[PDB]
Amino acid sequence: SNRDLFAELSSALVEAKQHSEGKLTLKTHHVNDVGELNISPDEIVSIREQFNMSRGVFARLLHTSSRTLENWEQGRSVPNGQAVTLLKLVQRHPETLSHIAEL
Amino acid sequence: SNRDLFAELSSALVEAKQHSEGKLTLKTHHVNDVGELNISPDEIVSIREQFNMSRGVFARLLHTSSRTLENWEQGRSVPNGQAVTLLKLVQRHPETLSHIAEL
Amino acid sequence: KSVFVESTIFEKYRDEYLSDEEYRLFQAELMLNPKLGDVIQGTGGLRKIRVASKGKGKRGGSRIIYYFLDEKRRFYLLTIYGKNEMSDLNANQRKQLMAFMEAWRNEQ
Amino acid sequence: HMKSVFVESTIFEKYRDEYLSDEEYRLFQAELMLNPKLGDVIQGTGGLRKIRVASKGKGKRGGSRIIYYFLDEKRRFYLLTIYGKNEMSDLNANQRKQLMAFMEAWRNEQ
DNA sequence: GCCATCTGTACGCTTGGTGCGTACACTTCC
DNA sequence: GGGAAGTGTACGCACCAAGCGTACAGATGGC
Ligand SMILES: [Mg+2]
Ligand SMILES: [Mg+2]
Ligand SMILES: [Mg+2]
Ligand SMILES: [Mg+2]
Ligand SMILES: [Mg+2]
Ligand SMILES: [Mg+2]
Ligand SMILES: [Mg+2]
Ligand SMILES: [Mg+2]
Ligand SMILES: [Mg+2]
Ligand SMILES: [Mg+2]
Repeated sequence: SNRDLFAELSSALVEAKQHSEGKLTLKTHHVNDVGELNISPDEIVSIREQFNMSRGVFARLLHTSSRTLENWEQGRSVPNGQAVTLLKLVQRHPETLSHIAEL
Repeated sequence: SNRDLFAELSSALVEAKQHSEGKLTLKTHHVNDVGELNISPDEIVSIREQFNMSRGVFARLLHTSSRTLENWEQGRSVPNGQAVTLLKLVQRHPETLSHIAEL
Repeated sequence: KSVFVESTIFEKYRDEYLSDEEYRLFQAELMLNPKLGDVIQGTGGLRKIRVASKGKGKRGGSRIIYYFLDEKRRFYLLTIYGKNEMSDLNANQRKQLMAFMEAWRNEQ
Repeated sequence: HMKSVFVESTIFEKYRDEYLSDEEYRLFQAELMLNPKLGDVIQGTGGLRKIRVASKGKGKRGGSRIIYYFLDEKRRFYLLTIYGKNEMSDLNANQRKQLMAFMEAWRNEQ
């Protein structure tokens, strides 16, 4: 379409100055930076119990060794960072689990 | 009760018998078995290059140490199973990345 | 490597009780463990599973009745319902189902 | 970077959906929060930045441009416009000088 | 048109995960 | 009310990943 760069930049910059002064309302989206994710063994167990799945089935659906998941839930080892990320992804968005199995 | 168990169970088992005989068509969904996920260093680099992201930003959005991601792309270490799973998840559904940062 | 066949009744009602995503995860769960549902006593091997429970959620819940056909890795999904909206199967009904199941197993 | 805010201009709000999906837009905001210097400075404009998106490589052929300004002391991104790569003329020297003067007067005010 | 900045290479090293291999008990279902 | 898997407990052990520190080598971006 017929679209002028300088004209739009001028209109947008006068909107921006007026907004910074507080004389104008514009659509605003915030974003928080990424956080330091961690998880306890009890939290892992509770995640899996929310699905009502045995350890084997849950590990299988998460592409994870069931013996390593055993190590995590008994608290023998601290899960690697990606495991914590994956687990909490599933916890907050459980539909992800089916898609994770689909890979 | 608006619905009597035996009537539905009987109609469903006679449907099942007729489908096993091959005289009837019913809506059918398959699901594939779970796989052994693996990934090469080149595949990791190519995944990240698909996003037009530097190593640092990609690691940050994946809640991952950039030095570890460096280890993977240089082929110094083999990523842990959950890392491969996460990477392939992002590769297959790139919108996941935003949600992974969102946690 | 596993196949699910919906009855017409299941197809008509599944969407009222199960979302599509819940159904996909349900299929994965059952393929991993075909014995997830408890055998209904005296019926020749029909299985019943509650799947609207986040663990021991007995009061709330949807129910599925299914049958696992060893050959072909094939699950027949027979019905879907709300937890307290359905009568039980009496002894004559169970005996009739047991005879039907035995005739199928004999045929195969 | 405790937190960053994106402010859409009316023009940006009006056109963003023609060029960026919501998911693409969400990932774009995350990218910018991580690196507020992601876009290259437009020469002679007092710090306006231009960023290419929707390109995995060979991004000139691929579609769209975003122009923005980052207000450092407020951690605030003003998203000024969005367009296709060959849909809009360029800025001649007088236009750039005028933008530079506007940005300098604004930065001078506070 | 000569600058930090940005973005990658590679190796060594300390700490701990990992994935069993094994022995051993309760329990839910047949 | 028996039997049998079906789940969990915990410990030991070889390999090696994880996450740096550290020294270099180019490639771009800001005037
Ligand atoms: Mg437990
Ligand atoms: Mg618990
Ligand atoms: Mg929970
Ligand atoms: Mg929750
Ligand atoms: Mg490549
Ligand atoms: Mg909009
Ligand atoms: Mg380690
Ligand atoms: Mg360290
Ligand atoms: Mg360091
Ligand atoms: Mg260069």
